[PDB]
Order: sequence, then C-alpha cells, then structure tokens
Amino acid sequence: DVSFRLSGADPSSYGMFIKDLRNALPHTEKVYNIPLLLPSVSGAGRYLLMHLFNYDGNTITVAVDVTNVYIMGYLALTTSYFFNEPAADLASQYVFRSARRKITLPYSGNYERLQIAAGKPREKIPIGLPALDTAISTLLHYDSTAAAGALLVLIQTTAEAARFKYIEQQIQERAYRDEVPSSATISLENSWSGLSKQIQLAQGNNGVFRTPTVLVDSKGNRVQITNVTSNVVTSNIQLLLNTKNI
Ligand SMILES: *[C@@H]1O[C@H](CO)[C@@H](O)[C@H](O)[C@H]1NC(C)=O
Repeated sequence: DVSFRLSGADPSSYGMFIKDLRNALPHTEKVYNIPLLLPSVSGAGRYLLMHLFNYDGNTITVAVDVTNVYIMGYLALTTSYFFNEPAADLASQYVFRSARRKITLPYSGNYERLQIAAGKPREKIPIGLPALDTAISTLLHYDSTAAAGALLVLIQTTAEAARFKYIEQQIQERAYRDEVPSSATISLENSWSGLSKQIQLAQGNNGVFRTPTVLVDSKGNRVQITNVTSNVVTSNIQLLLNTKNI
C-alpha cells in the first residue's frame, strides 16, 4: 500500500508519495529507461491501495489498477464506491469486500463521463493539494455530482502525477494554492496512451515514432513529438501503458 497525509503536507512529502506510488507499480522491463507496466496481473495483486488522509485526519482508501494506473473505486468508512464500468466491477470482487455496502457510481471513470457528471470540463477545475484535501472530504459522504469533480481532482493529483514528472511538479507548485491545470497538463493526460504506444513502437524503429504525437508545451505552444530524444520521453513520462492494453 501507499499513503499520503494532507496534514503537514508540502512539496517534499507530496513528492515522496508520488515516488511511492510509482514504485508500487510492478514492471519486468524498461523501454528507453521508462518502466513498462505489465500486460496483466491476476487476482487481488492487480490493485494497489492508496490511503489518503485529509487535513483533519479522515481517510479514504483508493483502489488503483497497477497495469494502467486507473482508479477503480474507493472505500469511505464502511461504504465502498466503484465506477460503473466492467473493470471496476471486476475490481469489486477483490477489494473492499468487508464494506457494509457497495455503491456503484452513476458514471464510468473516463474523463468525458466525469466532466459530464461534474457539469464542467477539467480545464475549469482547480487542482492542487488544497483541492485534494477537499476531494477526500467530499468523497467521505456520498454525493454523486460532487464526487465527479472530486474524482477529477483525485485522478490528476495522483495517477496523472505518477505518469508525468511535469504534472507532479505542477501539483507541487499548487501545494498551498489551487489553480486550474495548464494546457500542457491537459495535453499530457490526453496523450499518455498515444505516447506509451509510440515509445514502444520506437523500439524496433530506431527510436522514431511511427505516428507523431502532438502536445502543448509550457508556453501554450502546440508541438510535434517524433522520436525518443524529445524531453517528454527523456525527462517527463515515468510510466508506459503496455501496448497490449492499447
Ligand atoms: C527528433 O526529435 C528531436 C527533439 O525534438 C528533434 O530535434 C529532431 O529534429 C528529431 N529527429 C529525428 C531524426 O526525427
């Protein structure tokens, strides 16, 4: 398991949590020095538990699929909550079984569905450590509209930050003041599958992407990533979605 406490949190302790999160994901191989997530894992070993504590010390446990860093569901006191999607129902066979009741959320976990339920795109939702504290608090008591927004915050400040060093740094900058994600942050989130694929395809193509990936950089400028010498590959991305899952 991995843990993070918002009480006394600072950029350093958050950095340690994201490091722990990355290190908890198993891999058998690196591709261009980036850990390659496994094609599959059987049984309960598929799911990592993240223990998150809000400023007041109240806690949720979040179940994460270690093959893709997708959040499946979470436990809040004696109630479990899972996304309305087959991967999450499968996860519900293995985690939080001791919950007194299980609620299936009225949406799947993908960004589009969550944004619909929340009533806003995540371009408009501030993120940061304060937002994460709020998210944890919201998820403690069932409110499906509120929870959609909370989950958009949770996903970005945990799994997204684990996937990209740039996103981890963006959250560290927002340790004591929330701010909506940079356009670059959004671009990277949207491009993780694509980038993971092209980095793997580059292995037998001399480091060259079969299809270029278009990203927005820090300055709001749109750019093309064509090969593994790019900063996105050498410095930024920290985990690869296995091409078998793409
Ligand atoms: C590869 O990408 C680098 C970094 O952006 C770029 O400067 C270069 O033009 C590209 N080289 C090849 C061979 O595609």
